[PDB]
Amino acid sequence: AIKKAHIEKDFIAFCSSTPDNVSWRHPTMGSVFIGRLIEHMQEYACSCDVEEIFRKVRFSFEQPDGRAQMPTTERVTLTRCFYLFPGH
Amino acid sequence: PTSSGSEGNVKLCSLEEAQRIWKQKSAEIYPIMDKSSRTRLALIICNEEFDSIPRRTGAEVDITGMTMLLQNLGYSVDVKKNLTASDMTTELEAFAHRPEHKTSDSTFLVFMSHGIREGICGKKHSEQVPDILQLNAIFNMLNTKNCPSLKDKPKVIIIQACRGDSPGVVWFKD
Ligand SMILES: CC(C)(C)[C@H](NC(=O)c1ccc(N)c(Cl)c1)C(=O)N1CCC[C@H]1C(=O)N[C@H](C=O)CC(=O)O
Repeated sequence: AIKKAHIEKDFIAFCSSTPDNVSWRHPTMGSVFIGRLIEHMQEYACSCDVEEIFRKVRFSFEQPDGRAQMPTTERVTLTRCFYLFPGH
Repeated sequence: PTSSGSEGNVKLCSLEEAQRIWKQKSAEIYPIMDKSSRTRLALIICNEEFDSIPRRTGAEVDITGMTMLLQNLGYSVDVKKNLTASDMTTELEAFAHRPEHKTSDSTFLVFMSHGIREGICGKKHSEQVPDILQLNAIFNMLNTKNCPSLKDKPKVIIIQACRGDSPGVVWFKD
């Protein structure tokens, strides 16, 4: 028998800046957002769900530094917490 | 405490803390498939060398870091480089068709390129002839209609790209 499912569900997108605005990349050290996301995933994947980790990344950008940017999560249809349970 | 394992520098979730999390709001956590049999996939699309846009030097550091991180988290990582928007669409449709998603619990997609307000720049982009991939197309290609194998499973999209030319700041008096 056929059943209906939501056509769009269980998505989260995380962008490196807010609309209209630049993101920064260091020519030898890589993109600031990417490096910060990796650090936060490494530190917090064990204890926080992905939405909370993205919030912490956002918080880490909160004070500008001459190269300001604010990561933005977009189009979120996660219905549950996504824990990565690193090691399992 | 060693980074020698498959998880590298990612701090591990102890099975103490795991069942602590898994019992506090179990009805509201995405289920994880058995580690011995699951086939998680991730896709990284990175454009560093462009026909008419300056090269994104440092991009290789981003590729290395995200590839190792996603592997550390349990994903088999496909890395594709210097694609047009059409090439990106073709790669995403192929990724949506991968049989491993059936025996996976989740996926990550990472896009790293120049960007404008409208979306992500393909290899051949110029303001004369734009070569843009919209975020809306990415969602459509991975949704339940076009990627039924990922129905009910978290799909995480990471985008490193400018969204315009503005500095993102305003002055205020201290
Ligand atoms: C790489 C660069 C020399 C061009 C420059 N970076 C620095 O001047 C710098 C100097 C010291 C530092 N500690 C850090 Cl962190 C950075 C930079 O990034 N930009 C210049 C303006 C907009 C923005 C940019 O090009 N955004 C791309 C948008 O599409 C995002 C992408 O390509 O990923």
